[PDB]
Amino acid sequence: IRCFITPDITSKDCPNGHVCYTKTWCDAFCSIRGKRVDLGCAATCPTVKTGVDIQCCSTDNCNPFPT
Amino acid sequence: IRCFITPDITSKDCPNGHVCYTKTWCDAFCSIRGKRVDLGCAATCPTVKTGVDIQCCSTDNCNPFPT
Repeated sequence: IRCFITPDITSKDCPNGHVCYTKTWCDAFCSIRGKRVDLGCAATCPTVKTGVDIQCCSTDNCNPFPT
Repeated sequence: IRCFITPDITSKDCPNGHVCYTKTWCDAFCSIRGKRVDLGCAATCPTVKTGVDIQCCSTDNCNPFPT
């Protein structure tokens, strides 16, 4: 069977990477639910789409899900 | 560098699977944000932890993120 999967958030080695990042943006219900979150890794801090904020950092696992 | 990753929700072939599932449960702010969602695949509809509801279905991609 083929299904949609929501894989668990986990920590991964990005051998070519030098920063971790946290992208945040507002969806339809941002007022009550808060900003959406995307966590990743990259060689350099990536440029983002319109309406997206990004925070980059340079220690392992420096991008936990925001509290 | 090692970082936390939120992988994109996508559709995947589970060759040994016969159902797709949608697990839902309430976190701290379930009143305003709605239930949390976990999407996956399994051979049979899995038994779930306390406070978790599960919906299983048997067509490909029958488990989209709830609207």
